[PDB]
Amino acid sequence: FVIRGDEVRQIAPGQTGKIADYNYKLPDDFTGCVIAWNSNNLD
Amino acid sequence: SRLDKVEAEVQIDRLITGRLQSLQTYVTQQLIRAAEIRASANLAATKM
Repeated sequence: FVIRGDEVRQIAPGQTGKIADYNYKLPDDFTGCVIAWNSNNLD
Repeated sequence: SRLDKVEAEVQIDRLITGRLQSLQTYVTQQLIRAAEIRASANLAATKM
């Protein structure tokens, strides 16, 4: 997916926030990896 | 209530550990005093 820079910190277990509240949330026992990078020069 | 869930879990671990080892201390003290009383009781039975 694509998110704004404001929500970048929001991707972590137990975090609140607009995306966390109503769009996308992580479990506490999430066993995985998170990768994100800027794409302003393309979008 | 007043903290993040993970930090609260870290906090609760402390209470868990403290109360658990305190219970262990009470149990050990009970064991020792039980040894005392049972030895004394058998002594009393022999006396009687």
